[PDB]
Amino acid sequence: NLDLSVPLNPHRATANLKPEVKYPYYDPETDTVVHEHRPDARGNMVNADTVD
Amino acid sequence: AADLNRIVLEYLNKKGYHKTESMLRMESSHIPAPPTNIPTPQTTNISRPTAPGRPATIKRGYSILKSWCESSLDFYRPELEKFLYPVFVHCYLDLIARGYPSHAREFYDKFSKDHSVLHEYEISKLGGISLKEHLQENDVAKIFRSHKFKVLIGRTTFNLLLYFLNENDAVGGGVVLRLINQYIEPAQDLRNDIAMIQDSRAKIKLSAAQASLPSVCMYTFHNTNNDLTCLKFNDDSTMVASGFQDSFIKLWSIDGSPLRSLLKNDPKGSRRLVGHSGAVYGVDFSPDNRYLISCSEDKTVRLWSLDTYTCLVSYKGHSSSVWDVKFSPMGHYFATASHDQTARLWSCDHIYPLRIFAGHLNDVDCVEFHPNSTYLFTGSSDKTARMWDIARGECVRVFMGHSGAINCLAVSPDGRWLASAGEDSVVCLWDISTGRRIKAMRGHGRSSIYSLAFSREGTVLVSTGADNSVRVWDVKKNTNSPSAQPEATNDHMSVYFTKKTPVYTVHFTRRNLCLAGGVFGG
Amino acid sequence: TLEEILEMMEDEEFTPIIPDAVTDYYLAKNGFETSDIKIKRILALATQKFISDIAQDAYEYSRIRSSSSNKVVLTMDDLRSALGEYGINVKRPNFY
Amino acid sequence: YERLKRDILALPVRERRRIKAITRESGKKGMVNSVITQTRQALIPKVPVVTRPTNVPGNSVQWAQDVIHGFQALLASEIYELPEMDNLRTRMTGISREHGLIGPVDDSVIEIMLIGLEQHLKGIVEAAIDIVKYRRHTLTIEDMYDTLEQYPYLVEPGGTLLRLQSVMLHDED
Amino acid sequence: SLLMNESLFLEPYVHAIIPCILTLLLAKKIGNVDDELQKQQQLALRELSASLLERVIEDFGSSYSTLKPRITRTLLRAFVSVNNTTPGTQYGALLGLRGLGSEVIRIVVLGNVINWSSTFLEKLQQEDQVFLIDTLIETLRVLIDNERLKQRVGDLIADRIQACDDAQDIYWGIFF
Amino acid sequence: GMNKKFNEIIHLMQQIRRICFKISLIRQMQTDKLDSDVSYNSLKRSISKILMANGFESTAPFCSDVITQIAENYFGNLVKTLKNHIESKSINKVMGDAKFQKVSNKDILLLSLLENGVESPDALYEYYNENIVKQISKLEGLKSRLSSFLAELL
Amino acid sequence: HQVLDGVAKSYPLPLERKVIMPARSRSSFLRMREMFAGAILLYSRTAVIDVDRAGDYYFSVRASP
Amino acid sequence: VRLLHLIFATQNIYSYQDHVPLQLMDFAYRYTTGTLQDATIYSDHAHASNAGNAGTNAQLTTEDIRLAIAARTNYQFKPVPPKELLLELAAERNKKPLPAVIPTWGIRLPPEKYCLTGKDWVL
Amino acid sequence: FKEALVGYVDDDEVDFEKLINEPLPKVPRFSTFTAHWLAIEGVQPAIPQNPSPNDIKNILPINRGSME
Repeated sequence: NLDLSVPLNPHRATANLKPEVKYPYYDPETDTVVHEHRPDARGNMVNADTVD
Repeated sequence: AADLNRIVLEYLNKKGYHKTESMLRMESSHIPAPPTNIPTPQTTNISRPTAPGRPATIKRGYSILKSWCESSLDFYRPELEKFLYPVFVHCYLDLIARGYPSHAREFYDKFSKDHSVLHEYEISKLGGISLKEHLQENDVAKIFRSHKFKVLIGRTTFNLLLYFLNENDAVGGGVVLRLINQYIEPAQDLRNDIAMIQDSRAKIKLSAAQASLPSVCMYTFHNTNNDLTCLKFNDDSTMVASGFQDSFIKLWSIDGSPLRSLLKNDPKGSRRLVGHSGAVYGVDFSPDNRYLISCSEDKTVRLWSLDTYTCLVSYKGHSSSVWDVKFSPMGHYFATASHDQTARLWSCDHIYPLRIFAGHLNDVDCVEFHPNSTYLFTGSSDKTARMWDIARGECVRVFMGHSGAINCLAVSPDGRWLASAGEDSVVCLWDISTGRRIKAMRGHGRSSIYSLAFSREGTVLVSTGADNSVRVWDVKKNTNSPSAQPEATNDHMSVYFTKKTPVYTVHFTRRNLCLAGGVFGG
Repeated sequence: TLEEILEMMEDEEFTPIIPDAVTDYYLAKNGFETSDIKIKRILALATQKFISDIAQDAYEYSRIRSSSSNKVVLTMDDLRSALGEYGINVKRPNFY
Repeated sequence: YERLKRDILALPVRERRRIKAITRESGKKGMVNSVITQTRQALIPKVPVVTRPTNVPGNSVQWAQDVIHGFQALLASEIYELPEMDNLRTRMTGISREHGLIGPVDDSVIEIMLIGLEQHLKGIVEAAIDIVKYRRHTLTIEDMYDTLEQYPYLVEPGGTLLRLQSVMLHDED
Repeated sequence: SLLMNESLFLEPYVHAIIPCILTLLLAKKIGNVDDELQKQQQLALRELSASLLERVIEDFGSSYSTLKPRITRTLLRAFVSVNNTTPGTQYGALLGLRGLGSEVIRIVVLGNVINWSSTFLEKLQQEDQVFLIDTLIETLRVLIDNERLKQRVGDLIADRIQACDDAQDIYWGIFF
Repeated sequence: GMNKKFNEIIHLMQQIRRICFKISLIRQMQTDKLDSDVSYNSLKRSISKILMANGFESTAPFCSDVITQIAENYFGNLVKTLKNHIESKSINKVMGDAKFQKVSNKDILLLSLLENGVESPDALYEYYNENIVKQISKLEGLKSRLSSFLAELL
Repeated sequence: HQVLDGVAKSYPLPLERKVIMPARSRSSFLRMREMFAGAILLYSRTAVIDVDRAGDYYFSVRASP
Repeated sequence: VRLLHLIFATQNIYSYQDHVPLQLMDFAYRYTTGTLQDATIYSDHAHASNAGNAGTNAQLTTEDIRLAIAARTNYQFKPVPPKELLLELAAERNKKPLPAVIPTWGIRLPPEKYCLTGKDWVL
Repeated sequence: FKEALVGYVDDDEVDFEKLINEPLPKVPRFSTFTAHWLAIEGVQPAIPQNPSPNDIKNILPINRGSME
């Protein structure tokens, strides 16, 4: 008998305040660019732990 | 009935941490929530995109100032053009003194190109300053703050202007009016005007916002040989996407053919998406509206751009057909429903699921997210409905009834109400806290109910069915907010029939009207 | 070898019986687009060959049926046998 | 159509047979069709305890010490190697008593079973090797999931494939 | 106010709100005595209504095709009639047509301004008229007789052809 | 359409030589965006044009539907193989940070062919030459039967 | 007539159903079970099947404390 | 078969296409053929075949049929909802935390080399 | 489902005996959508593509209710 059913406003269910963004742009030189997160694992690297 | 009370009370008797005192409070699952309010952007601020496990309001206030002005009449341009620059430099000085000099630099040279035709040396005046002590040594700003600046303006214009900055004290109206009554006064008059707004609150601001019967615009899809499962409409109502039954997604453009890539290649307003193996059963759009998601029966979920009309990602963690895929209300997180009697919540960055939810003795037909975006509602062919905590995994509440399946669900914006639509043809309105349906809307003949939706403000909902009819229902006839407004069963305002067309969806726009989608023509 | 095989598919000298349009439809169904023509003709070719193989299976299994040493019909027994010899599963039709 | 359909069904002489099938069938002590009792009854260990009206031969009394011993073994997937005879024999006696048989497994069963097992696994890994390289490499989990998407007739569904779709972890974690 | 709302649909009622804006923007006053504010702001009120009109036509120019047609026809019929009985109504017509477009002015209205410049007799509002029309043809310059009159001076070329009544000559001497 | 043209030449030679076979028996015993249904029926056309062996659509219709559906499944199985390898999300596939594709774009194709049916590439060269040799082989067999029957009838 | 509609209430059944239950889950469960059972209080909660008349689908229980 | 329509009536589906009854009856024929075939094999097995050791006489009690069906459903025929398996398996997944991060108002994609870059496929 | 009798079984299929097919399938139109207007502010126009009051003739278990 303790649930938390309480909303809050986004920028999406009202108007006049829709924000700007600059990741999915169009360079004049290059075609387009996106947001893609960052690991540390490269190619042709050690796979995983030992076989034991 | 009473046997259930008997057995659960004997259960709770055996549960040693359930004494006779609190077991009766446990039997208070029949008192519902109080009537609560919607968080207008008058008082409650915005929240940031985050996780479900627990600055620049100045920038947004200035964005309000540059938006509301240009969107005004033509008579009022030659006077607010000079209301632009001084408050900009004022707010820049405010933030760079507040303690975010980097942010100050970034929105400075972002918004340094605001009044470049009037001021020519001032950009050089304020470009050779980075640090706070570099301001404390700088003298022009000190003499600037010493005296005030003159401002030529009429009365009613500033009246209505302030009366626009009272309704939006969410992403910044208070700081700007504070800086104004600090410097110019062309917050004492501000406080008097706030009291005037409160006087408007007394019977000048609308109180109830009672029912309002809707407009409609229909979209019948001809010439398909019944090869068509789902529709879906956009957010700003410009596109409508239909998922066929041979791995095809045929984007349509409302009002013209601007559907062209931003590239140099790829040279009408209908865009077809490939990249699928089996039929398509659900599709959903991005609330930033440059992306698109689409589930199928080939246990794939897939992501598309919308400035090149191109896939980017595939997703696979499911063992059987995926029916409906829906985003979060904010973005970043999406969820899917399947025939594997389980549901998986995804992100968009990581490629394998984050959480898996398992409580159904049959297939999970539909999935939806409550407006806070920390809950998910599954509904199934086992004649039951469930709720989940995305972080927890496990089911907070279960709702049972509805002799028959389930097909579609909806959530009313304010956080009390979910809608169950199923083959039984009886719409049921459920209360999350009670777990017992507040109302049992009766209508719709004897046919499956495919889709439904609420209003912008929870005043009204809409069902939409396979008995070739749409059915507007009032919702507040007997609820905790009994709006009646007086002169088969009731809670039924009106029914609009169609030309032998089963209907498949709706989308309330921002405004009064609905927007529908059906098939079969005549 | 292999590189001759995509030296050859491009020109009209080798254009599979399966028309380009139909294979484009079936590429699209199972989810593949590319602005090359070779590969599509190639999947066309492999499918042509596989059906040819069941063709010869049917021909020989028909040739065994009587008189080793009103025209020919490829019936359900011939098909039952060849499809079975593959991995294609049992055809047990019926009446009543 | 419904009334005409029933009338045409009565046109056949099997209207009498249709009229008799009103009762509830399975005229037995019962055949439950629920779920939870199937599960539970398919989860607890059973015990082959016997009657003795006049004589129930076998010359070896039934025991359920064997079932406990069987469920207690260090089965595979904890250890890193396929089980040697003894473990497999201890597990089997348990299953045979648990299903309702009696008598000891006779030391040839284990070996034929190991044989079939290693044949199975050689087939699977040959499939994955046929995936990765056409003609110095090293194999991963994803290749095995790929080949168990292509060829699922190899493994019987249940238990492991669901477990396989809950081990595909992402890089950082 | 009603047009800055976002929760209101206003397709059904444009053809019933247009008459208010037009009967106000013309503002055919039977009285309007001299009171030092008969025109010091009446021009401004007409201007505000004209900008409102520009907004309305720019918004609901897709759900109807007959509206901007009907609006243009009404106003030009009330425009050329010599029995305006007041300069202010014609001024409202002029400044409302000003904030409409680029071409419907120059096709038909040049001859009629020549006409009621032959008729009209005012001293100062004629100056305001010809100067705001100078700025008008200036904003028509970058996008003809008036084309040369704005780009070039049009000395006795566009003036001898397109100007008359000794009024457009004053504005031509004012600027090119 | 040289493949279509040669299968058509097989078709024509089959028509004429089987006609001659039958009359010889008689004389002996005297003493773009496209849709689903068009695709299906085009495939059926192409199929029954394969069948030089029996007779072109000279069998029950159930078998034609059977064959159509089977070849559909096979083509789908091809593409499901290639696209699966292409998504891969495994270190063996996946462009390396230093642009090192352990297996370039072509081994994918060769490999997907290999997984389903065809073993090697040159088996296709083989089946092709086999086809054109089947043409002349059955040609000359029934042509020798024709000449010997022209001798026999005298 | 309607007699046959009232009669057509067959409720068919299968013979046997599978239950997806691996060795590992039930083994850990049973192991920890008999651990706690021997610790707090065979004596566990077990079924009972006879060597004869088996092949049925549900069996009784000992329920020995 | 009209009785197949009668059986359709049990599930409120009176909208068939008339190919379904042919197809499902064909199916049940195929299925039961296989079933009572391998059950006959098992009836032979109790009758202790090899290259000549004894005869083959048929009774085909219900136990053999039960055997022949349980083998089929060993790899077919969607079984009872395996809830407990899924619950524990999902608890194993529902164990490690969320990322608890902020991509700051956009979309966060997987890193390239896990993204697809759906270019025209080419050699 | 042709009939057959034996001294009934009601089974036969007489849809066979083909030798050559050379028919071409005809493509239908693409799937394009037909918007209209319906239900302005509660009232349903019958002038555009809509029904008249002909659901009084519909089967009363189906398409129930009418308030308007």
